[PDB]
Amino acid sequence: SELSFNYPNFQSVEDITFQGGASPRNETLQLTPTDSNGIPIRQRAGHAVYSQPFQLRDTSFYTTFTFVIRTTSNSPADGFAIFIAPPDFPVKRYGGYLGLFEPNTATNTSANKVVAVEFDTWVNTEWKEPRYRHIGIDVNSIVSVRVTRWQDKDVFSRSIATAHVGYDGISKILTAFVTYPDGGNYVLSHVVDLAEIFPGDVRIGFSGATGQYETQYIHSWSFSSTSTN
Amino acid sequence: SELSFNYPNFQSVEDITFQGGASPRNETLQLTPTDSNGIPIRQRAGHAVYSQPFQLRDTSFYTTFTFVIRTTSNSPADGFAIFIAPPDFPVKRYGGYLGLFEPNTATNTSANKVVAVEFDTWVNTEWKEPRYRHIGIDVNSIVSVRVTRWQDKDVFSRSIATAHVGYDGISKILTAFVTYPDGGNYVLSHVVDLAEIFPGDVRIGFSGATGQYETQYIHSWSFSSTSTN
Ligand SMILES: CC(=O)N[C@@H]1[C@@H](O)[C@@H](O)[C@@H](CO)O[C@@H]1O
Ligand SMILES: CC(=O)N[C@@H]1[C@@H](O)[C@@H](O)[C@@H](CO)O[C@H]1O
Ligand SMILES: [Ca+2]
Ligand SMILES: [Ca+2]
Ligand SMILES: [Ca+2]
Ligand SMILES: [Ca+2]
Repeated sequence: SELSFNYPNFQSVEDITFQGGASPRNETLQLTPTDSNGIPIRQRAGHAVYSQPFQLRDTSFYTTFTFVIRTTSNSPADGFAIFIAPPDFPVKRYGGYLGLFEPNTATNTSANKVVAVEFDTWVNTEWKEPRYRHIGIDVNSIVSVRVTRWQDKDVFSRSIATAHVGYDGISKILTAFVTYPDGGNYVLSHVVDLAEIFPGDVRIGFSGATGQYETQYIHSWSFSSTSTN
Repeated sequence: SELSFNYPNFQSVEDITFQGGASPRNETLQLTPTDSNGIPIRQRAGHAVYSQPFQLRDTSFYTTFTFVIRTTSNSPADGFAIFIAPPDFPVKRYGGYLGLFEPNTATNTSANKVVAVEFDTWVNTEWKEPRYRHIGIDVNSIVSVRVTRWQDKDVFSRSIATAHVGYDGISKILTAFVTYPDGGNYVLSHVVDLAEIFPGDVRIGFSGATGQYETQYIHSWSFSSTSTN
């Protein structure tokens, strides 16, 4: 279906739903909470989602957002993701599950209905993933289907970074481009039929989780979808 | 192989190779020439290409540029493309061939070695293309393999638009995202093994052609390529 929205900053959160530990702070979406001294709270997850559902049948889409990861140590955890899921999709487990999965079913593709691009600051040995920080595409599992190294220089830059995520509904390809100013650029593409996974309604949004020594902030976000008929 | 470059504008055109009717103008790359009255010169093609060749084996890349199409009537032609080809690729035919193909072989995939994302302002009936203006991915042929409608409101906007083109060397997928400020967004992705098409060196750059009543300008451009080992 056709849907467009645009938040050049989050001085407005008019259409945004906040769940779990996520909140509007400093004209951004703050995905996980901080205490009254500004310290990241461990073992929390939160979602900030566009409130209105849409459909993916015969649809392409483009979305872009800017974000900052603020770390207070060289061992931050756990990262955040942009995700698509059904509209009743709740905030799930904190830690390495990134608020997107339940421990009992995290790697079971038949038990999950969620597609995400993840920015993973913490190397987990509880399931298969790279030995370094990484950006990944996730289809129904915490074990990414396509993954690439995320350079520490970019991770710790404190820069406002940009992501572009698009879906070509004809070729059934999900793509992410991630860029840092005067820094690294990242490209991941993966063939996945989103309409098959999601034959009804979906909502798009962000999920972050701790972990430790890390807060994740979205600073802007826009989106457009169009019919491929 | 690994190559990066960055032109925040074209105050300098050092390491750009120009051919045909393309030249440096007012801190831009002007793809096709204008006459002493400022009027687009009909039936001209030009290339502006980065000078340093690179290799595609086990390589991913990201490129972005901004551009303007200047039309002087409601019947502009022909458009421009970003393209990859061997480094001795010459300027080819003007008009709907976009500077990229010769008439006798333009639709014969075995007779060409060029891949492009094209911005096509002129619907040609001399071969198969859509009945409206369109953005396309071309693989060895002027008949695009993937095409999407390009809205006339964007075409004629006179805005500074942005393109992002990426290649995922693991999945072998070329993707374009094109964006207009308060305008349309476009997404195309296609599977193509660029290292198989181009076993040796290649350059990346632009090709524009007239046509009539149109000049194409590139205002900024950056590129990075990284190994997939
Ligand atoms: C499985 C799991 O969530 N593991 C988490 C890991 O993701 C990270 O948050 C870590 C920081 O001390 O704490 C746990 O080990
Ligand atoms: C095959 C070919 O190039 N056809 C051109 C067309 O692309 C456009 O330039 C037009 C402008 O009037 O003239 C036609 O002759
Ligand atoms: Ca991961
Ligand atoms: Ca992890
Ligand atoms: Ca065309
Ligand atoms: Ca044409």
